[PDB]
Amino acid sequence: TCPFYKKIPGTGFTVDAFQYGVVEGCTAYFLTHFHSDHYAGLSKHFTFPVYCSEITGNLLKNKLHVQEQYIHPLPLDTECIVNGVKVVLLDANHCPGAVMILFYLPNGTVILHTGDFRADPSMERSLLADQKVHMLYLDTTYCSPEYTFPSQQEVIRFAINTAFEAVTLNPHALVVCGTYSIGKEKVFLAIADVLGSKVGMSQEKYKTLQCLNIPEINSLITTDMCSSLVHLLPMMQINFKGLQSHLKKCGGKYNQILAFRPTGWTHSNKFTRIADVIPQTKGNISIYGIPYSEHSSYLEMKRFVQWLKPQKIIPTVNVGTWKSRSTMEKYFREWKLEAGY
Ligand code: NI
Repeated sequence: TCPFYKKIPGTGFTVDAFQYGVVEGCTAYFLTHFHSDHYAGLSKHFTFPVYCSEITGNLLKNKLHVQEQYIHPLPLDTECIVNGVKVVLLDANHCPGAVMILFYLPNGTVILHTGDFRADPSMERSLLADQKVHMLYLDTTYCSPEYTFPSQQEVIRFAINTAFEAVTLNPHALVVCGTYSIGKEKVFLAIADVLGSKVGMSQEKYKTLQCLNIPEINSLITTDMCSSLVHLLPMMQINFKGLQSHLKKCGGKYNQILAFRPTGWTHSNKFTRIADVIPQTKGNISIYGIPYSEHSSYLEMKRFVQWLKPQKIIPTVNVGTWKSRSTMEKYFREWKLEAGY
């Protein structure tokens, strides 16, 4: 049955709640982004109204075959009326098409649901600046002070410099990047741009990327693997066995692989700077784990919440254990006492 933290009080609405069958009293299902833990349950047989971004709606129609008549895409940064309630979609700084949702309830309560997000000071100047928020449904994925990670810009600088150096030393090296969902496209696109190559990939992955409104995409991606020296593979194939096998398939065009796994956080973060990251190597294969996150660090999350000053916080992640819940509630209280709200 649907958990309370997916239900918006005072409305007929749910958020990211497609795996529970017909939710009692739900008149409109919102979807914040196209990640499987959130869309799980949608298909061509879904016949209730789904409200989402334009990019999310392209993915629903083309990948899951949801019928057009039930997809209701909304423009960002625009006040819209849904079943008599004003809503606004805001950029979540997560993956392409990902949104946060502002609900303006009929009684005067204002609720922000962040979906999945990577908090940024740029958010302090959207439509959030303009009114008070009473309740915050918060992405608490990395809600503990051990979770530090560098900026996305520092991580992409490291990746570009590492790839450009390796291929300039050896023009017969192949670069491989792992993927299993949308998100993190900058990693493989930035590396292909520095190398003067397109990114090669499966037809299924090319189809997914063509749903994303990324400018000049026909210019950066391809299904012709033979013409590309940057290849995208499933994340599960980014290991020495999977990569050895891939290199066999390239028919002696290449004699070395440099591969990237963009993880979120890993405990090499608590000790090591980005500058200092080293690969795992076996023979002619090297694998870099790079801390490219599309979720808030602890300090980013803290700053956003101390800026917004909500009256009540409802965590949406890590809610399944009493130790996690108690930990998070203790940090929320600290933040409120330190800031004075
Ligand atoms: Ni997500």
